[PDB]
Amino acid sequence: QWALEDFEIGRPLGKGKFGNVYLAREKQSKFILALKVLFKAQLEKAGVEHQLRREVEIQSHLRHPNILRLYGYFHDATRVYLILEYAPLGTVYRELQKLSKFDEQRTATYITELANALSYCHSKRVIHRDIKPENLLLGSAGELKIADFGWSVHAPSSCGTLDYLPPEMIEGRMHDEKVDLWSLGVLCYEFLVGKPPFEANTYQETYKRISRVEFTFPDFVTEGARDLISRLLKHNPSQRPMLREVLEHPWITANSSKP
Ligand SMILES: Nc1ncnc2c1ncn2[C@@H]1O[C@H](COP(=O)(O)OP(=O)(O)OP(=O)(O)O)[C@@H](O)[C@H]1O
Ligand SMILES: O=C(O)c1cc(-c2cccc(Br)c2)nc2c(F)cccc12
Repeated sequence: QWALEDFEIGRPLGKGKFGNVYLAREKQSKFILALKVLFKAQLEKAGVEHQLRREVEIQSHLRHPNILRLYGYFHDATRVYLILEYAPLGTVYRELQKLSKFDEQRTATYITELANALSYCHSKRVIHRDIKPENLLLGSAGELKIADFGWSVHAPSSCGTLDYLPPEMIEGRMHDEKVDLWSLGVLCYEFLVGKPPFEANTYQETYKRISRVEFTFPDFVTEGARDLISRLLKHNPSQRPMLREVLEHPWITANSSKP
């Protein structure tokens, strides 16, 4: 109930792992959307339909102002197309490259929007597992929008850089919704410092650093922030807080700018 000839394709938006996202317009409605294209050949040669069908199921059923809408799907000869909500202000990844690092206000606000969207996901027993600045998009009012549900799955459960992954995931162990709170602390740190707390020149060093929880705050990180990052970056996934605790944290409530 969809076809490529219903869309007027435009400019590339970003590059994915299995194909590019293009700015596009539905001819009949003049609707602006993003078309994520994936090549059947590459997903095959990797064996990830798997997730692609999981991404589509999970994403089409989520309705939240801080989660990216998936309007549909369709396919052809060698391509698989996803019709997504277009995020006009790009990624949190590009904004951090421009600004180098974010102020406590911008960070707390993004951490608030993340927690909201995450509560919603966890309330449907859905774990994102791929929370990275390359997957955090910005809508026309600068609001965060969680995207890329390729690696998401239902809680509990058992490719790229290891930076945002909790020790239980890197160690192949069993994992639940607490995985998304480790990511939230890695993001909070990265937003303030400009780099993730466990970055290394090798996948190998990063693994040691994550498993040991080897992180140090530079001087400009306030006690308020130090507290929450240390609270979320706990090796024991039971020792991590709930999103309700995050949303109510003094540093969060004090610096977050509510709507
Ligand atoms: N709706 C959108 N609006 C604007 N830019 C987008 C949109 N969707 C994706 N992008 C850009 O395109 C790139 C690819 O996005 P995405 O993460 O969905 O692909 P991917 O990483 O291949 O997903 P997966 O993790 O399932 O492989 C991102 O860097 C993002 O900046
Ligand atoms: O064997 C195929 O034709 C094939 C189909 C699809 C597909 C169909 C409907 C919805 C979605 Br999401 C995907 N995907 C493929 C793929 F990812 C790789 C190789 C073949 C297919």
